Amino acid sequence: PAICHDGKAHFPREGVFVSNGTHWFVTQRNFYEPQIITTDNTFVSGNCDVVIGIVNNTVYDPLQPE
Amino acid sequence: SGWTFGAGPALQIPFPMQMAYRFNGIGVTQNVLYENQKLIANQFNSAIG
Ligand SMILES: *[C@@H]1O[C@H](CO)[C@@H](O)[C@H](O)[C@H]1NC(C)=O
Repeated sequence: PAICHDGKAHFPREGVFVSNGTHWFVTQRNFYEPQIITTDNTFVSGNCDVVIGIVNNTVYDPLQPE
Repeated sequence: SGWTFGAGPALQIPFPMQMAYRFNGIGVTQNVLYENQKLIANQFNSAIG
């Protein structure tokens, strides 16, 4: 149900977090179309521990590389 | 399977995530459910009880 990157939870804006066993992806409700989990399609809320089902991953933003 | 089985092939989906879909349909973001899942389960159980 979520992604924790820097001690903060991350929820999908419009989609769900889907993994094919090795890499995680966010995709639409009714059509498999994976995309890299950036900061624009995920909104942060929580403390990474209140949520059940947390999985660690990276949600790296485009503002850091440039 | 949520509501998917009413539209075609039944698609399995965990129940804790299904309620996040349904909160998302009444203007309440997903963050309310997951960070309050334990409380909501007790309220629903008592209501059914
Ligand atoms: C995520 O990383 C933190 C820090 O290393 C660790 O304490 C936590 O157990 C990790 N999450 C999982 C699900 O293992």
